[PDB]
Amino acid sequence: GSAPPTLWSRVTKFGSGWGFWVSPTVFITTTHVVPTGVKEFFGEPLSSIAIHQAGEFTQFRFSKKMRPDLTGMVLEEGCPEGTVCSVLIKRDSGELLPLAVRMGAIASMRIQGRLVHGQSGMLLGTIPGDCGAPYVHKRGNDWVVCGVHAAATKSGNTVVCAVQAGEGETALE
Amino acid sequence: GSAPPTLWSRVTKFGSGWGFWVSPTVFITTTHVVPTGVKEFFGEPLSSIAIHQAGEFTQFRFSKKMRPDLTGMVLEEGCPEGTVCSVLIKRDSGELLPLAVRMGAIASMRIQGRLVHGQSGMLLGTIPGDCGAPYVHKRGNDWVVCGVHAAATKSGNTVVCAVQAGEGETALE
Ligand code: NA
Ligand code: NA
Repeated sequence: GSAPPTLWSRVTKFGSGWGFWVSPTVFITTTHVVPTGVKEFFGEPLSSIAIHQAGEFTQFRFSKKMRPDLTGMVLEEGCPEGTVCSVLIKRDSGELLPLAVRMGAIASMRIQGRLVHGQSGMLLGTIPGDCGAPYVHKRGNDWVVCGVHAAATKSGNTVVCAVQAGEGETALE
Repeated sequence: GSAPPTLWSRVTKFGSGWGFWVSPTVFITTTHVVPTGVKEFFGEPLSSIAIHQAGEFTQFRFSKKMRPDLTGMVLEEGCPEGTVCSVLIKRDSGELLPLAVRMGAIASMRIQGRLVHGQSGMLLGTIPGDCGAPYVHKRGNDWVVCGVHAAATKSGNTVVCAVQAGEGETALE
């Protein structure tokens, strides 16, 4: 039931937050934590990276294997209503803080003046430096990632992860 | 635990949907079901009504008692994460269909091109003619209303009620 060390090892300091290695070549993070004005990520020049961004979701596909130690894992666009996920929060000190969250609706929501395609959930807290941490859940014997931490209410108990673009009938559109 | 007949009696056919008597003078409904081009509601000329509208939430305060048989009850701006509500759906045939829903985040969400301030929830379905039906929950021995039905996902299991305007620290802003 608990996230294994290898899964934690995918959570990586990045910009003003974190991101997550989905596979040896694919890294996801929250758009607002991506460093501005740089010419490279992880030592790779931007022209060698396929950079996809939609709202608060960012995905990099590097041309070379950056984490060849990892298997690929499944990235999905959010998860069903009511799914219990874990937000794999690393702190700068090194502390690991997995937070349980029961997920709600996928929607495009106005957050601080911007429209954000994401999924809200209820914590069962986060701090601003936690953005980019992955929302994961276990499916059978494997873990699935379905979002990256993007926002929280000032109370704390509501959180939002950014999710990949895509329409579908289970989401509010 | 079940909604009493008097509570159901507050649910009232209105426009292309329904609305709800909060008190003898106050009626709430969903903005998009309000009839267009009319000069009166419930026989009262518009100038005798205080009509408040914010997004998909509409409130009328009539100058005279329209339902003097009713007590006032509490209207709140949505409810806490995880609250189980009941959507008091009447159908045109007369059927009553209370639907249980576990509520999620209060947010401003894009729905069919419009921004809607509301609260999403998971059904524990609705049809388009159900808009305006109240979302209620029981608090002690009394019932509280906290939204009016506004939208549902094409799957059905996610619903949205419009809620009153107002900012606060438990909502996504
Ligand atoms: Na939080
Ligand atoms: Na429904």
